[PDB]
Amino acid sequence: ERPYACPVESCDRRFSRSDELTRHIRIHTGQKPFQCRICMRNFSRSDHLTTHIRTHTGEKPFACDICGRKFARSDERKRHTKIHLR
DNA sequence: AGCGTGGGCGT
DNA sequence: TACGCCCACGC
Ligand SMILES: [K+]
Ligand SMILES: [Zn+2]
Ligand SMILES: [Zn+2]
Ligand SMILES: [Zn+2]
Repeated sequence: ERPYACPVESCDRRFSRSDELTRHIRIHTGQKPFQCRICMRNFSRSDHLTTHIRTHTGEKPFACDICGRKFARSDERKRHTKIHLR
């Protein structure tokens, strides 16, 4: 089911999509292709660079349906919304 | 809370 | 392959 395997001796993880294996390899090579223009920190993934930049800009696109409180990431809002339960 | 970052996936 | 979502986990 998951043909693409990690060729690293220490690792044993396997994947179903080659591009996921290609991504995974960066853990071992330590490559971080995506750099924040603001603080020069490097990141392994472009999507994580995007949410990181919001720490600098204060951009918060995700608002709680119940109280309107805003968050930088969707999963932050998700974690928050549940507090309005009983 | 604030956020790094891998997992799985659709496109 | 890249891009960028949700999703989850970790501190
Ligand atoms: K291996
Ligand atoms: Zn590996
Ligand atoms: Zn930065
Ligand atoms: Zn709320």
